[PDB]
Amino acid sequence: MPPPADIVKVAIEWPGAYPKLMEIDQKKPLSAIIKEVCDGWSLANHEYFALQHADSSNFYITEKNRNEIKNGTILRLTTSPAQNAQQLHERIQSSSMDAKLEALKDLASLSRDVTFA
Amino acid sequence: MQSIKCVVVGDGAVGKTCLLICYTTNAFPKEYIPTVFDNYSAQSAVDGRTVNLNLWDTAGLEEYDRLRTLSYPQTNVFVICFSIASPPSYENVRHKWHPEVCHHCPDVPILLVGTKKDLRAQPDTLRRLKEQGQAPITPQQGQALAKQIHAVRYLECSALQQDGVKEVFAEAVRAVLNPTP
Ligand SMILES: Nc1nc2c(ncn2[C@@H]2O[C@H](COP(=O)(O)OP(=O)(O)OP(=O)(O)O)[C@@H](O)[C@H]2O)c(=O)[nH]1
Ligand SMILES: [Mg+2]
Repeated sequence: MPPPADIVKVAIEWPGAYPKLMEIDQKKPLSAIIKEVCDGWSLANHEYFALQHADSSNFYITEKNRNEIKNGTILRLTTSPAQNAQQLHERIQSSSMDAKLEALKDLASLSRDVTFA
Repeated sequence: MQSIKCVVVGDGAVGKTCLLICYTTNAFPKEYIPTVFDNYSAQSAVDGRTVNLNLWDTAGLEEYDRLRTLSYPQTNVFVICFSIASPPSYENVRHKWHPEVCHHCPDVPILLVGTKKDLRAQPDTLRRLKEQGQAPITPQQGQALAKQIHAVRYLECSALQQDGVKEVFAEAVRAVLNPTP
């Protein structure tokens, strides 16, 4: 029954964002944590970004995968899995070539993400 | 209000976070703090001048060195905490701590802190170190580190006795407010 350590001192990043380390509580809905992170990086439009582990996963933090936020695991905020999916419709089907190739290596790396899937 | 990013560096099990939690939160951590790194803020006065401290409790691990070296930028004073009970932590300050804080911040002032000055005389620490073939860091030894690695001052603290804690961090601040010559 009892919850794990919710108060967790984790790094929170966004590609290009210098991490700021707080005592994040995991109980509140992830919309609020993403909200505070995004406002910290001056980001509105919270639903279009989802945190992700800076682990080798690159897997986006939804409610399914935030019990993997352990002390010291860097959080790397980035586009939410739906936004990554739309990005991929436009940069996987398009007529650009290098963009398709790199975006498709991204899509291959990201297919393992059930949250993105 | 003037802030100083005082990234407190120093090995594991030597007393960074003990000194900080005795300073920012005024408690002596019972057990070796599992540290990645933290952000605090207190209200301290330095030789009659009150100052703001936004502090950083960096890790002593070899593992998250990339994150701790991300912390070194924006730092204005480097507090290196090494155990007097464990002068191998002093040797690590000589090999990695001061060198890495300087490679990430050259000429940015460094305080040198000898944690556990209360153990230079405690029987357990002396007997343990003599059984380890080393002696607790004498103030001359830490001062030799300070002269060698250009520390602004070599202080000593005892978070167990709450010794020098506020003094340690005020000196860290005045390493920047009043640059040492
Ligand atoms: N007796 C005594 N022990 C101390 C003192 N300061 C630290 N310690 C011991 O050091 C251990 C670890 O505390 P810290 O020195 O803060 O650990 P740290 O330097 O922050 O290193 P990390 O937390 O791993 O990043 C504690 O369990 C204490 O037993 C002190 O002033 N007196
Ligand atoms: Mg520490």
